[PDB]
Amino acid sequence: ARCSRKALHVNFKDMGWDDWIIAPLEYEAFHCEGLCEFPLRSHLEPTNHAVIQTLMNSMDPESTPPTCCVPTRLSPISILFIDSANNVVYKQYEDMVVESCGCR
Amino acid sequence: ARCSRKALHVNFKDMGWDDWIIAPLEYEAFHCEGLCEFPLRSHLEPTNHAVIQTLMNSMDPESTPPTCCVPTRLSPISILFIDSANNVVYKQYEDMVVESCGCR
Amino acid sequence: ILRCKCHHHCPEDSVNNICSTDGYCFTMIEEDDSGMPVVTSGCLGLEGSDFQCRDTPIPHQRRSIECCTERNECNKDLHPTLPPL
Amino acid sequence: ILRCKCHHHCPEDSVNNICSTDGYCFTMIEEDDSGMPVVTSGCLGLEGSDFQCRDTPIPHQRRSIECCTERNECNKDLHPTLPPL
Repeated sequence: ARCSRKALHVNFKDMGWDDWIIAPLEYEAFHCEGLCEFPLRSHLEPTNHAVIQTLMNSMDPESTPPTCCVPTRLSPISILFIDSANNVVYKQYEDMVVESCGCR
Repeated sequence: ARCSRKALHVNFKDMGWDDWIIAPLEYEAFHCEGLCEFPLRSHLEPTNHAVIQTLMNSMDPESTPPTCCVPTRLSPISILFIDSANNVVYKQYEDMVVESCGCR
Repeated sequence: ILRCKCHHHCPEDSVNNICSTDGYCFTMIEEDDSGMPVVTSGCLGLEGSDFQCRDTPIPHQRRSIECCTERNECNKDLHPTLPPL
Repeated sequence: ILRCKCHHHCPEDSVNNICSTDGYCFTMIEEDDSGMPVVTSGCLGLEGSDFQCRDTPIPHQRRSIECCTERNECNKDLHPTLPPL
């Protein structure tokens, strides 16, 4: 399976954070996972470096591992929570949800 | 070994590209490699997402793999080369050298 | 904005065996451990293409790739051949 | 720009067991498979810190972390304790 976005269901209650987080207690974060193989296709938006490393790995897997499938665009979510002063706070957290994956 | 920048020596002659590339025939590209483990330290500049995924992996390694050590800043190099029309071209290629690594 | 064919390996943000790119269409031929020519095709982006649109010899693998931008689906008419022994 | 101690795990763009950050100093205690308290300390960045500066129970691991920003090296005076059985 080639590098792509797969599901990551986050349950905050499962993390024990239902004591500060009010809402939401679940959300879809997604993860990237998969092979990064030559040639690195357009949707994977490789850097020059990823291409070189990919070539090098396959000609000498000792010199360097293959490149990695990781998020390349992310979007935020807001969380309603209790802070240490006991204020209720509604805050946008950046970089919370995988929108696209690629080889880096 | 924690996620960090390691050496990647690129030899273009070794790649067979000495037929279009004049100079340089070698350069230092570096690669990232290493564990991304809780907590993700400041120099690794994690996203919110990397932190969540790191937590999730270690509590359920089936749901998602750990996050990946990948370049987070890159710098260019220029290459002098022959093009298909037989022009000699000196060109800056972006994203050629790993300047810093991090967990994504 | 160039459209290309894929058949082996082709993305699910793009149905009908067509992908769009700002770079190049490619066709590649590869000798799977079996040793039958396995050909693939798709889209390569602009960044990295100087390095991807040419062959680099890999041990224990026979592979050749070619790229094109002359027209939509120009890669249908690319026929790369394997490097000889 | 806050300075912090590290002793276990501490970066080589930063000598003398001191790291600099825009976030938080942290100390963590962890039960290595041995089962001896193994304590570490360092710098956490600003992004992600709401999530890192609190404990999440992991199976087969005992771990606790605390963070601080009150002063340079404030983490010397953090003494996290392991979660009871």
